[PDB]
Amino acid sequence: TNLCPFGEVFNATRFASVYAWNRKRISNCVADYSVLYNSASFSTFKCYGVSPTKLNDLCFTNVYADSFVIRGDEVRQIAPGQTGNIADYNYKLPDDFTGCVIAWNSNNLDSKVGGNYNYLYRLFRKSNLKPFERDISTEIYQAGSTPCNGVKGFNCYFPLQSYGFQPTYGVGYQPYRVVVLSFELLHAPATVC
Amino acid sequence: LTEENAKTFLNNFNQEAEDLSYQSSLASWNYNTNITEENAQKMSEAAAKWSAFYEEQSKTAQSFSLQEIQTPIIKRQLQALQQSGSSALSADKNKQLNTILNTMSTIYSTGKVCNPKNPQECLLLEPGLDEIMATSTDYNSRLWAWEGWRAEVGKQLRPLYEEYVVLKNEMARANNYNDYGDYWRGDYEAEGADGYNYNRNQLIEDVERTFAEIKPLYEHLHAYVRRKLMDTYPSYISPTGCLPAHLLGDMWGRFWTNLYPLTVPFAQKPNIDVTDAMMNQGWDAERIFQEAEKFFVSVGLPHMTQGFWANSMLTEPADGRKVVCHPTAWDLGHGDFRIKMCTKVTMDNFLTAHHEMGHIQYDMAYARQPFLLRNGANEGFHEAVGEIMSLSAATPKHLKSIGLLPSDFQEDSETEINFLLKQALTIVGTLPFTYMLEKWRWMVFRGEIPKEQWMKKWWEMKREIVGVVEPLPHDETYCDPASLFHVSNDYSFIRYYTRTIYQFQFQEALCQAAKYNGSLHKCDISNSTEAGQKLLKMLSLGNSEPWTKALENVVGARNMDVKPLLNYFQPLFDWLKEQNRNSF
Ligand SMILES: *[C@@H]1O[C@H](CO)[C@@H](O[C@@H]2O[C@H](CO)[C@@H](O)[C@H](O)[C@H]2NC(C)=O)[C@H](O)[C@H]1NC(C)=O
Ligand SMILES: *[C@@H]1O[C@H](CO)[C@@H](O)[C@H](O)[C@H]1NC(C)=O
Repeated sequence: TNLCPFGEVFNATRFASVYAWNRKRISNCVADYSVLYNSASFSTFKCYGVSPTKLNDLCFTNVYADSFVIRGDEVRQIAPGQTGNIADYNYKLPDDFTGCVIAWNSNNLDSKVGGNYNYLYRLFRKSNLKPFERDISTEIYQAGSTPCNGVKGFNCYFPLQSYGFQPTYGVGYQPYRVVVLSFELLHAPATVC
Repeated sequence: LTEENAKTFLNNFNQEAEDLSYQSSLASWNYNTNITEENAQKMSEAAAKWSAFYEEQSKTAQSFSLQEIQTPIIKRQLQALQQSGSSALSADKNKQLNTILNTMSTIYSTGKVCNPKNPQECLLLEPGLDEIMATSTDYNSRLWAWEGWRAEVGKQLRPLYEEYVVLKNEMARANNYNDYGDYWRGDYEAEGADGYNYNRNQLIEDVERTFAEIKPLYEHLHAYVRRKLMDTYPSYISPTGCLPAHLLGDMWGRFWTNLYPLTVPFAQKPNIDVTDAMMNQGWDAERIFQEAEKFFVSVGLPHMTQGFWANSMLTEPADGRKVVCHPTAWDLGHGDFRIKMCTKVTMDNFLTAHHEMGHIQYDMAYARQPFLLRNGANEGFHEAVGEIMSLSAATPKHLKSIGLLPSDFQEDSETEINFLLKQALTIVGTLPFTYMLEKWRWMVFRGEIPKEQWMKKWWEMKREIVGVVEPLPHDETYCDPASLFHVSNDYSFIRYYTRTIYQFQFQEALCQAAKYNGSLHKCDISNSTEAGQKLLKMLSLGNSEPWTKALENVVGARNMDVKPLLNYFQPLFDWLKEQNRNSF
């Protein structure tokens, strides 16, 4: 009765990037989790601190859904108390968080012949990102041989690079489609159940 | 500073290099599958783009002077990227210089050579017919059929090379080094700490002292072969001179198409007819390869990818649809790991399969050290890995324990001689050639005198080494390293030297830890995990740790050791040593 449409979110058509991704809002909905439990299509369904049986009985005021695509090897490296290039410059998770992470494989859809170069990554920043960060600004990296005044000298070069994608890659480097469930409790009433 | 500029430049290097290498590998694949010559044109375009971009990287290597104060571990990468290479020089000189080697190769494929004075069986010098049209023991109709061919080739090689050697001296004068011969050996230096530096002349000091004590190994080899040539017909070896060199068919000393069958003098023992007895079973190429993974599940090594068995090309063609069939294993860049060999089913097909099987397993060991160490760790280990597993798999007791060969036919104590004759033959006749050739190669570009006096001393050297001479010498129209696609094109030539020693070193390394009594030849591979555990750590080293320190930690080895080779066959050297006292 009056279920919340997760299917349109999951089986999407136009997909999100890792440096320009946006939040998704879930409110005034009903939870259907047995489908996820017995989905039978899960590359890595592992998460600690929550048990799936009682996760049906829990209700939260706000739910944020996060979906992005990364290299297959680093799917389990996204965790509290972890490091790496993606963790330190692209996306970081709060340590206190206790949600669940799920991995999919999308070679049959995402990949193609020719190395799709649309997907990008944001490496250049003076420091590490705070948890739950989203910015459109592209602040100048403070590296001016003398000026980096738009001049290609020392330490002044193109900061954006691609990620090729062909089916001929190895299994560990195939593009995995990863979605993140955010759980938190607010004093406001929880109409999502 | 703080290793961010170097890190970023090297990471951009990694990204662009992976893209270019993947493009080049894909172009090679499309060329060898769907040849259209515009794929080869794009090959050339991508290679030129890669070369120009790498030259720009070499120019940008002038970004930070090093001196001595720093003590980092990334210094290996720093010097690797700062390496001059083909950079520098005028835009006019090397632009015509690089247009020489390819146009040299054109005079070879377009030439047609076949049997003189014989319109029949007349065909190009290709391995399809060469095995039977050249490597046949004939004396009267073969003597004068090769002097003309090797004078036709060497008609312009001396005038071309006399200018070529001085034109390549421009790279010697602008290579930041002093001598072109030492340019090759100037890149082998391994230092991580004091006392583990490689001395440039450590080879000339250690090896030369030990070459004196191994003299009787060579004189008596010649006494063996005379058991056959002198026996049949009394016109091969004239008493005035020495043994002929034409009837052998191959002065390179690699394969023997007629010596190998008629090798055992007694020839009373029954040979092996495994292929004829096994063709009925149905062991084809796909039915064969399972042995590697059957061994490796007992070892524990990772299995192959889905694409590995999806890309085999082990099927026969339909009607004359030939392709370029050669032993070629490729990394193909970003974790592709594909094997390409269009092989049929034969007896020697087993010896083939494992040999290139070892390459991909060895490559699947250092994938965690970027493109900085995804290269070949050492020039000798690369083929040693492929051949060591194969020679070990060549064990009759290994091939009996599976359940195939009946236990009624128990192993004998004299057939191992026949098994190992060719194995000890092919990897012993090359070492003196290579050792003389490389050092004098570094000597001859000094040009104290041109090359019209060296050939005179060459014959004296050969006579005092082995005693080989021809009755009527030829004129100076030859060049031994010229008519070779793997020498003239300037590859690594000690790579055909080192592989003999390290295989026996590692065989000894396993047999000293295999916990086996009895002999030292019954070492077997199956059902052994400790050996693989201690081996994978050595494979997963790369350019991180010097081989000197690695061998020290493993067993202790400052340099090369050949006494394992000596002592592993001295119990079998009695036959070569004590029965050969009636001849010199
Ligand atoms: C290799 O695959 C191509 C792909 O269709 C085959 O056809 C060629 O396709 C390209 C690109 O469309 C054309 O430019 C060529 O004219 C096509 N014909 C060729 C190259 O002969 C091609 O036939 C395949 N090659 C083989 C040997 O089967
Ligand atoms: C999502 O995957 C396919 C593609 O839309 C669809 O057929 C399938 O039913 C979806 N999975 C669900 C609804 O669990």
